[PDB]
Parts: sequence; structure tokens; C-alpha cells
Amino acid sequence: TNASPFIKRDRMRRNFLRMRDPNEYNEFPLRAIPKEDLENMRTHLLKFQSKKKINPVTD
Amino acid sequence: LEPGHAADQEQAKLIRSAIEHTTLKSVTIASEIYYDPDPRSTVIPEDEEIIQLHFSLLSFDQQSPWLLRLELDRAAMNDKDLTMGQVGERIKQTFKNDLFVIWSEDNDEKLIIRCRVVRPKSLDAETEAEEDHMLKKIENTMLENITLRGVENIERVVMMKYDRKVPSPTGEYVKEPEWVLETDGVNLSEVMTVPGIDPTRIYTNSFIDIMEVLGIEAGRAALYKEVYNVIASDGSYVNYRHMALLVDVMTTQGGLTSVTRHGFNRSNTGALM
Amino acid sequence: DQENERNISRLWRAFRTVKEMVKDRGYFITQEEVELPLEDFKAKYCDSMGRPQRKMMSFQANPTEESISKFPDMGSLWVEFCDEPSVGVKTMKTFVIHIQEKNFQTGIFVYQNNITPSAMKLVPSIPPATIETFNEAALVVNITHHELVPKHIRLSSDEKRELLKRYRLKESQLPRIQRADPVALYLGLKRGEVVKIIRKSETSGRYASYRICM
Amino acid sequence: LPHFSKDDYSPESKGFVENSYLRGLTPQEFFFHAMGGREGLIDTAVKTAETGYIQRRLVKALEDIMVHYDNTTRNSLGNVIQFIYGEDGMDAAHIEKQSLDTIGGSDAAFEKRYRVDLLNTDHTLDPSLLESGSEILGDLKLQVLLDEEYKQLVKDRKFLREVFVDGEANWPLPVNIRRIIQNAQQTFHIDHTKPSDLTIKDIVLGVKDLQENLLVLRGKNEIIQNAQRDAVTLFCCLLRSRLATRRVLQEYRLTKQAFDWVLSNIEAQFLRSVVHPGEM
Amino acid sequence: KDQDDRDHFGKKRLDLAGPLLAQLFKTLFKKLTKDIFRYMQRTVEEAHD
Amino acid sequence: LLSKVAALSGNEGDASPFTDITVEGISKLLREHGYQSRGFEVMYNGHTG
Amino acid sequence: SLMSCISVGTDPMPIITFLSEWGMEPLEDYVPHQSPDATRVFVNGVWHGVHRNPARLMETLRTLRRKGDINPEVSMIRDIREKELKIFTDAGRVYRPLFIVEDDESLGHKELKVRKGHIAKLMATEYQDIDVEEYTWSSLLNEGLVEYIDAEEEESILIAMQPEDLEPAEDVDPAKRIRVSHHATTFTHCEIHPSMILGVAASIIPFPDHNQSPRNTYQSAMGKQAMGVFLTN
Amino acid sequence: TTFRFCRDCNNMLYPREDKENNRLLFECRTCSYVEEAGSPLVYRHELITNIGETAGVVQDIGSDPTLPRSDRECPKCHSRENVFFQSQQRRKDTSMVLFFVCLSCSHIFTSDQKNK
Amino acid sequence: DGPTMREITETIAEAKKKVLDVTKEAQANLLTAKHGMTLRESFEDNVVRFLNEARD
Ligand SMILES: [Zn+2]
Ligand SMILES: [Zn+2]
Repeated sequence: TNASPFIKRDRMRRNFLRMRDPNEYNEFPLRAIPKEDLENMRTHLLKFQSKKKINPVTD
Repeated sequence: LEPGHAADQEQAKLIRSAIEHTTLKSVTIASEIYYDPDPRSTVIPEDEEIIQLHFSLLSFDQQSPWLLRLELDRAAMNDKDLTMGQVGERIKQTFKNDLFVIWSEDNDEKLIIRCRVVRPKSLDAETEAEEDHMLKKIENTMLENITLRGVENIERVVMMKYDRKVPSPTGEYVKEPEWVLETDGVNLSEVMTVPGIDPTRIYTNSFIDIMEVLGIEAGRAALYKEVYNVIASDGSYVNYRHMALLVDVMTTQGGLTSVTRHGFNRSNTGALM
Repeated sequence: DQENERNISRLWRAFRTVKEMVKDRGYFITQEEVELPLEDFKAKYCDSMGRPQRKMMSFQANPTEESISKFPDMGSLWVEFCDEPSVGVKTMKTFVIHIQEKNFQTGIFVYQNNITPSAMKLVPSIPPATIETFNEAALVVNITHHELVPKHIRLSSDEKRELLKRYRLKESQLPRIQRADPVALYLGLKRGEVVKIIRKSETSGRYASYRICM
Repeated sequence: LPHFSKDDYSPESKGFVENSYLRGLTPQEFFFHAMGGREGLIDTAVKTAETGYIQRRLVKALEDIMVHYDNTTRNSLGNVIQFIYGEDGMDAAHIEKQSLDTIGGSDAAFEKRYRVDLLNTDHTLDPSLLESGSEILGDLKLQVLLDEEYKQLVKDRKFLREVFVDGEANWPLPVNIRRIIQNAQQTFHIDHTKPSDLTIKDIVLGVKDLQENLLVLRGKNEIIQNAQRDAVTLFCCLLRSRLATRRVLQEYRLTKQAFDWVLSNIEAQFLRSVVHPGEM
Repeated sequence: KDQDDRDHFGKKRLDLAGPLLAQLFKTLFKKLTKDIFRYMQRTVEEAHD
Repeated sequence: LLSKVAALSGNEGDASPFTDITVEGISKLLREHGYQSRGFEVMYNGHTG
Repeated sequence: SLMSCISVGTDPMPIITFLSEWGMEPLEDYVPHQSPDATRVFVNGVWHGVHRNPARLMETLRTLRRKGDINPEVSMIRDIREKELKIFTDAGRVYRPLFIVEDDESLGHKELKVRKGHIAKLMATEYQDIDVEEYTWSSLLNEGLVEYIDAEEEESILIAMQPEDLEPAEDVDPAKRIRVSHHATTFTHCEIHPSMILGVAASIIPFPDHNQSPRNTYQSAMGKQAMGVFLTN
Repeated sequence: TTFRFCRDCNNMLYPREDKENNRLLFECRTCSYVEEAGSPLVYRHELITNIGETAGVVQDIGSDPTLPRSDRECPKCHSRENVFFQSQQRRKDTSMVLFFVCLSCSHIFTSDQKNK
Repeated sequence: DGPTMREITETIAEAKKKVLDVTKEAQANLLTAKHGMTLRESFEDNVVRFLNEARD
């Protein structure tokens, strides 16, 4: 009805306490470059920013 | 409205359209710049007929190949009583004869205006670069600086039916309805001269324009009415003489003096006061 | 040809307003000519083509007998309508000469668009005669007929003397009205002239006020 | 709120509280209701500050205006703001709302209420309303007096209609005549059946000379006398309408003693309503 | 798109004692560091200990 | 009304805003105690009785 | 309000590294004309990159926060309409807890992840203090049963007023208030309790929903001027 | 308008008129590259526009929990589930026409019955 | 009393149904905006008027 107008906490505490593969591929080796040639040598990446084809070998 | 024609709702529309300021921008969807190789044939399928119509019925040798096309809304030109013939002349009179214009008929499914600028006899080799740009300029000014009809500074007008008590022929007071136009924006001097309205009853919300057009005494009455409306808006009642004294003080110096330090405090009433 | 009719109608209304202004200033103007019908105006002040001849619209008015008794110093009045839109010094110069030549005490000049500054500065140059310039667009509607504008009556010198004496006032203690006031321009008031404003009051029915031109 | 889907325009979504305070507001309604109340609280704070400045400005602008012994309204400089306080010279504390009986009504009603005729038999005066109702019929000297009274009343109706274009008849006026008439009837115990002893000449002259004693301005010159006449224009219209010959004899049944009592009180009441010089 | 609403609580931040003291301490420490350098410079120039 | 019922029953009233508690439910409990359901009582003037 | 909290802020770098390792394409190679469907990723108002599969990414981020791998105070917003993914870690953001709603196909309709068993152990630890394993609020946060939500994140979730009526798929007492079900089957969160929107002062009013709103405001101010016992010392 | 961009330097192309053929050419103001135009339209101004009404539709629009669901029929697949939203244009001159997105075919239709 | 509450509940429901009808015509764009007002503004005025009258 009124879903219990009262806050029942005095005895509700007691109640709870009371209740308780086939070779169809190609495989190649991968070997690291010798470090003896990487010293005093820097390898960078070059990116041409353009929409056409740029090739310094021929262009 | 005129006392004789106050109840005629059909004439109210004539007055309403004759005072509302409308520009081409408010009655158009889009404007486009089209290029035609010659001013005798068209590339758009739609205007294939309009050119054949006007041209057959009919100078054009020196017309520029750049075309300005305006597409007007069918509904918009029907909300306000308008026809492409009148607006076409309106454009024709803004620039008297420096550009050629053709306009479709009302029966057409789409309402289109085609404009062409005619170059002078002298050839300007430098203007070809800005030829299209110039079209982009005039079209913008043709959307804004064109007054199809109405009084400037008049945004919109709405029709309302008010009740006023006028004496009856028998001798009693009876309430009859009349059509009254309410407007946003104020141009009292120009609107007061429009035919069809009652200039002896026009009222303005801003009492400043009343004073400039009708005089200080008219501004005095308008000022009181504005003050009275504010007081009476909430239903409170104040004796007339209290408001009259405030209004009289506000207009005693041959003008509307504010109640701030720039108004009554700039008089000559003693430094100590 | 609609535009032609629009100007004619506006000119006719402006002519009527000027006639009422002259009548209200205390000059002899019959009521019949004030209410001239539109068709009569188009018959006497227009031509075969239809465009009006504003030169012929100019007329002469003289003080009425009652005004002479109250103001025994007012002379004739001349009203001139300028045919050309742009008023120049040439037309202004002949207008003032036409006033000074025939002893016209007051001359009203009506222009269409504007008067050039080189001609405006010449307006106050023929005393004691006075020249008043009126724009036609401003004369289309008689502002004095508005319900908000009360009745203004100019007071004679004797009446002004009595007004101050009985109220024991000074010219600085009266309510002021500007010379540039639309009603003051309609009446041609001068500095020191007092006008009796008769207006309807909801507390006393009729209330009489006074304003001194400044 | 983060409980409705986008583009929800139902009343429950945009703040329609369907419940009452008795039933209680749901959490959505509670928040929307709280939002509305916050608007009122903010307005109260802002309105108080803004209005306070307005009141101070108004008071300082009109603080030096006073009514002088010549009835003119002037400021400290002596400049005239109004030539008579309130355009009528009365005090707001003594004004009451009264109905103007001449402006309203149809022409036929106006004729029936005020017109009195002694020659014809269309608007005749009943002989039982006064002790001289027999010899009154067929008199021309009194007929012209009645004609002038009716002519003035018709003129008053014309003037009133031109002032109040809306036809409103209830306006604030100084003296409440209706109460004075009631007091006279109740004080003297008017018979209401026996014919009165009043005469047409006495009534018309009694009202006419009463209007002369209603003095707001007492100058002895034309300008002040004209101003005095104008100041009591509206009140005289009310006075004439209420104290009409037909209305007094037919509607009020007033006696000569009662009529004299009414006239004296109206003069006394009007003089008490005049604004007092020196009032700020 | 609609203009950003200035009252949106999601665009507002609350500075508690933590952040409030952080900026205050940062300003004061900056002054302390400046004073330390001035003493170092003064000692070198004026030849003090 | 809730407080009156709580005192008569020796309980702590639950007045949290958004719950299933209704005024009618309180009234029913109050009537079970022999009191007017709406909390009205017959009183006597202290001056005259 | 009673259940509102303010974040203290943490380092955003670990999240940035985590995003990069899970496919957040860097902004140095983002070509808009070759991928006009990627969702922009923002961290503390910093555009770090774009992602091709925002739905999968958000699922991973949400799970990590709920289990306790990312700090709960971190706010994640996915603007599907604008194709933006905003992550906020700065301090000063006001947030509050809410229940988590999931499908739970066992019952066939969405329901709260918190069950009666969780509540049973919650109260057991509450009342044992006055020995089962400890179970506190932090346990709920680490179990993904509750979640901190800030104002910005509320713009992309749907919350239920109460689990009694809105969560279950869907005579009436004439005295009960008219409650709207809203007939929504996509709830993502559920309010802990609607009464928690009030503050400390407004939580003392009994039946504040039966009062005119301005009166509640007056009580809040007046409740702070009432004589009582401010402290026991 | 279909803006065209240069091919050699990616700069913005502009329209130019050649009298040798009375045709339309697009030329670059910086690198002197020409290209024949495909359409005679070069400028388009839209006072009243319907572009952006359905902005924000994505392949996973149905995953949004806030978006409301409806039972309207999709007139391309005969389905009942769908999510609807109003126009995204913020101008205070647009109608309240709804836009429905089907969760089975991603087809966008409208409830408009005036113009459609 | 009970009968008054039943009438009140129905009265509010009728107003809501009226609001439902207008909200359906606007979605179909079959509603013409009142002169001097926008479609959205006209719709809001109709909704507010119905709800205000429902309370009265
Ligand atoms: Zn290029
Ligand atoms: Zn479909």
C-alpha cells in the first residue's frame, strides 16, 4: 500500500545477521646487417611531397 | 485602414504588401553563374524554351557571354502578391539599360530570372579576369540593395483584427471589427504617406519618432501612452496626474529629456542640487 | 504610366496641405479651394501630356481681416513650387528677388528633393522678410490633423504681455518649444512667440497650456 | 536530461509536470520544476536592484516640484511645469470613480431620461411629481429655461463623446454625487410618493449658480477666469447630468429642503478636494 | 552545428585545494629560485662568503 | 500526518523524496490507530472549554 | 550533490602509448581523402591520431576501465555522429557513480549487472564490523558493477530513473504519481537512486518533491542557521 | 560547384575565357596549366539549402543508445526496426521532418508527406 | 474525491493526445506555419496553448 512509511533499521540489522603446412609459399632468410658498417653511418627516410612521380634516377 | 475601407480584408492585403520591405534575397533559393558561348542559344534544357519565346517575339551582339541566373520560389512569390514582370522591371530600373534580363511566366513550373551584362563599345582586356567577379558583386548587391516594394526598415507586417467601440447610427456604442497592421521596425515619415491608411490614427511604439514627425505635444501624448501601458500591463492602476507630471517634466524643455545624469541633471538648478 | 499618377496624387495632397497651412496661419483662403477635387486639380494644374506645371501652382495670399486686427503687422504671403528637382542658386536668387521686389513679407518655397548648401545659406538675407523651405514629402500629410497633435494658437504681443503679467512669470519660466518643431514650422513661429496649446484632458475635459518658441 | 532519446518533444520530455503537489513530482519533473523556480529567484534579486535605481532617479528628478499658492506647479527655478496641478486642481486623495450618464446610452434613451416638454404631450412631465404640476403645463417662460437646459445637455454629450472616443463613462472625478444624493434621501426621509414642492425655475437656477461657486482659481482677470471655467468643465458636465430636471423630480423625488442640502454639500465637498498649496 | 554552450557543466572545471595550492606553490617556488640566484650573483660580485 | 503516525506506532517515518509512499497510505494507517484519517481533531477553546 | 566527486587527474602518457599499440594511426600519415571514415581520437583535447575500427577500440577501453586496468576517473566519450573519440584525464571534472546495464541474454532483456548476491555480501561486510572476505565500494568498482560518469560522458548514454519499472521489459493505484515508463529498450546505465541529486542541505527536507521549488531553496539556507550540536567537543 | 584543382602543383584552378574558340578553359594562376571544363556551372549560391539534413550517418549509427527506435516500415526491405532523428541544420527556419535510418539496409527515408 | 481525479486524469490525457496529433503532422510536414511565425515557433505555440489550457 504505502510501501512501508517507516525506516525499519532497528530490527532489520538483526534479521540479516540471523539469516546467515604444404610448401605452397616462398621462405627467405632474414639476417641482421653487420654492425661494423652501421657505425659513423646514419640511415634516414626521404619522402617527396608531391602528387606526381618523382624519380631522381631518371627524372 | 481608411474608415470606409476598414472592414475590406481584400484591400488590407494590398496595403500590407505595399508597405512591407521585401528584397530579392527573401524570395530566392539559389543564384548561379552560367557561361553561354553566345547570347542567342542556351545550354540549360529548361531555358531552351524561354529564349525561343522572347527571341522569336522580338543590341544583343555585344552582350557578355557570362550569365547570372536567379531561381525564385513559387511559394514565396505567392505569399506576397508578386509577378516576375514587376520585379523584372525593378531590376531593369536599378540599372537602367546596362544589362539585359528575361523572366519566365507564372505558368512555368520553375521561376527563373536570367540576366546578362552588356559591355561597352570600348574593349577592356583587363576586365576579363574580373568579369565573373564583377557578376558575383552585382548579384550580391542585387540580393540586398534592391527594394522590390515597401518602406525601408520595415521587417515584417502581421494582420490583426481589433475591436473598437464606435457610435452606432441609432446612438449607442457598438463594437465593430477592423483590420489593423502591426509592424516590426519603425519608419513613420515614409509609412504615414502611403495611400490607403488612416494618417490621423497611425501610432508608433517609439515616442522618439513621434516627436520628430508630429512634434513635442504629440510626443507628450505618445510618451504618456507608453508609460501608461507599462503601468497598466500588470493591472496596476496609478492616478493620471502622477504620470502626467512625470511626462510634463520630461517634455518641459522643448524636447525629450532623459531621467539620467545626461538629462535633468544637466539643467541650471544650483550646483548643490 | 502609373508612376505619373502617383506623383500627381502626391502633389495634389501636398497642395491641399499647404493651403490648409496658409489658412491656419491667418490668411484668406476659402474652404472651397481647400477641398478642390482631384479631377479639378488635374484639369487646372496639368497639361495635355498630363505632367503638372508646378510654376503655375504658385499663388498669393493676403491676411484675413481678423488676423489684421489681432496682428496689424502681417503682410502678403507667396508660395512657390520649384519645377526642377535640384534647387540651385539661380532659382533661389530669383525667388528671393521676386519676394523683395513686390514687398512680400513671407515666402514659402517648396522643393522636391533638396536645396544645395550654396543656396540654403542665402535663405536669411532679406530681412525683415522671412523665407521658409518645405519638402513636398513632408507636406503630403497634414500632421496637425493627427489625433495626437492638439490645437496650437499663436498669441499676439499684447496677449503674451498679459499672460506673463497675470501669472507673474518670465520668458525663461515658460515651457519651451523648439523652432525646428514640426508644429512650430507649420505655424512659422519666431523666437519669443508664445503659442496656446489647447488639448483635451481626461481630468478636466479641456486644458490650456502655453509654450514659448526658442 | 540523460533519460530521454534525442528529438523528444512530448510534454513529459520538455517539462510538463502532470502530477500535483499532493501526488508528488517525479525526479524528472522535480528537476524541471526546480529550473523554473531558479528563474524566479534570479529575477527577484535582479528586479530589486534595477527597480531601486529607477525609483531613486525618478524621485531626484521631481523632488523640487511643488504646488504654489497660485495653483501652478513649479520647480525650484520657478519654471512652470503645469499651469494647474493635474489639469484640474484636485487632490488625488479626494478623487473617486463615477459614471458619466450623458456619454453612454442610445439617443432614444438620452431623450427619455433628460428631455422635458411642457407644450407637446410626447415628453410631458407627470403632474404628480411636483406640487405645481397643474399650472406648469402651458408655460413658455419655463419652457425656454428647460430648452436651454436640454440644449446644454446635448452639447455636453457631444463634447464628452469627442473627449472619450471609446465611449467609456466611468472616470475618476472629485465629488461622489451619488453618495450625496443618497444621504439627502435617507437624512430627510423623502416620502417618494407625495408630490415635491420644487419648482422648475428653482432647479435650473439652483444648479446654474452652483457651478459659479466651484472656484479653483480666484483671479479677477480674463485669463484666470477662463482657466477657472476650463478647470471645472468635466465636473460641471457630471453635475448637470446627475442634477437634471427630469432626474431630480422623477428619479430622486427630492424636496426643496433636500435639494438645498445637496447643493451646499456639493459646494463644500468640491472646495475640500482642491489641492493644498505647498504640497510636494 | 550549434554554437558551443558556455554553461555546459562538462566544459567547466572545479579547482580544489590541490590545484589551488599547486599554482600558488609554483609561483612562490619560482620567486624562491630567483632569490637564490640573486644571492649567488651578489656573493660573486661583492666578494663575500 | 506522517510524524503523527510514526509517534503513535513508535517508528521512524520515511520521508525520502522519490518513494512509493502516498498520502492515502499514511491516512489508512492513521485511521487504524483510532484517529481521523486526515489528521483533523475536535478541539476545545481553552478560555471557555 | 551527495554522490558527486571530483577527479584528481593522472598521467595521460600511458593511455597514449596504449592507444598507439592498438592501431591508433599517427597523424603524420593521415590522408583524409583516402580514409573518409576514420574516427578522430582526442586525449585531453589533443588530436593524437585516427582509428579505423572505433567500435572495437571503445569496447577494449571500456572493459579495461571497468576491470580496473585504467583509472576509473578517466572519461571516454565516443561521438558517433561527429566521428570523434574523446578521452579526458585532466583533473577537476565532476563525476558521479551509476549502475551498469548489460544485455544478459539469459533473461532475454537488459538488466543491471549487480545482483542480489552482490548486495548480500555488501551488507554482510557492513554489519560484520559491528570473518568473511572484505567487500567494499572499491570491490564494486573493480568488478564492473558501477562506473564513474562525468557531465561530458552523460551526453552519449541513456540512464534509467529506477530499476523497478524502466529496466524490466514493458490495477494502478489512484494515489500514486503518474510515472512515465518511456518504453526504451536501450538503457546503458541506471541511477543509484534519484534522491541523490540533492545536496547536503536539501537532503534534510522531508518530501521535498511535494513542495514548491522556491521553498526548498529557502530551507537550505535556513537549515544552516538552526541551533544544534555542531560538535561533541 | 565541383571545384577543380590543378594537376601539376595541386593549386586551385580558375575559369578563363579563350576567344579563339569561345569555349571555357580552367587555368592555374601559378604554374600555367590549362584544362578544358566539363560543365558550364562555375558558381553556386544556395539561400535555402537541404545539404546536411542527414549529416552524421555512419555504418554503425544503430549502435548509438541515445537514438530513439521506431516501428515504421522501411520502403526498401520491409523491416520494422529503425532509428530516427530530426534535421541537423540549426537554422531556425527548418521543418520538423524526421529522417529514418534502417538497421538492415542503411537506407535513409523521410516521413514527409508534403513534398518528399 | 475519486471521480474528480478520474476526470482530471482523462482531461490531461486528452490534451496529451491533442499534442500527439500535432507532433505527428509536423513530422509529416502537413502543418502550415501561422502567419508571422516559423514552423517550429508555430508548433511550440500550439503545444503550449494546449498544455496551458489543460491545467486550467
Ligand atoms: Zn598549377
Ligand atoms: Zn530497410
